[PDB]
Amino acid sequence: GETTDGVYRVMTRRLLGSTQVGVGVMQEGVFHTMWHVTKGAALRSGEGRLDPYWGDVKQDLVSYCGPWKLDAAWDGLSEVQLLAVPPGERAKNIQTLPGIFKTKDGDIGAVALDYPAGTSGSPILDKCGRVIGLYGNGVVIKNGSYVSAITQGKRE
Amino acid sequence: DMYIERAGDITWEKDAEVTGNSPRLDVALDESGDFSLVE
Ligand SMILES: NS(=O)(=O)c1ccc2ncsc2c1
Repeated sequence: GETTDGVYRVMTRRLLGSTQVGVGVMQEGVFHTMWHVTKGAALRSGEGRLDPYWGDVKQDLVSYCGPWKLDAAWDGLSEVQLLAVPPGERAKNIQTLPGIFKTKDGDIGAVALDYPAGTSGSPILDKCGRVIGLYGNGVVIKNGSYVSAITQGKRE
Repeated sequence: DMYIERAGDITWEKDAEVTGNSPRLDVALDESGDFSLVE
């Protein structure tokens, strides 16, 4: 199967035609995505198979073939880029200054960008090209617009 | 049955389209991983 680093679409043929349910990042031989995209199911890459290695519904993250490898964090000051991969559309970088999700357990970066549900798992990057988190888990604020957390895992 | 297809490299694009605001929101996270607004 294809194991080259980069961004990948998560597809399914169970519904009508081929549908894009999400996006993920392949880094250091490990595929990283959001839990709600795959629900922890096995994945296919050509003739190869990827099995879930670690996952957590509350964090809304899952890794395949090995432990979570992404550890870069937003610095709290600089603009970032969502590397949006929309269903049936070419990958595109959108630059933005993240807002903040204030929680009882600390603050998290948030990106106010609106994309179809099948874009969940698209990486959010810093100026060095490092993945600081995945797009796709957030909230709908007054007016109907979407704001996603910058969801990052822990590297053991 | 789910499959993956490569979509590109992960690189920063100089002169990318700049959009989106920076809202500061009070949110709560439940055990199901769902975010919600606090008031
Ligand atoms: N099911 S969900 O709440 O994770 C969701 C909903 C809308 C949406 N819009 C862009 S990414 C995305 C994800």
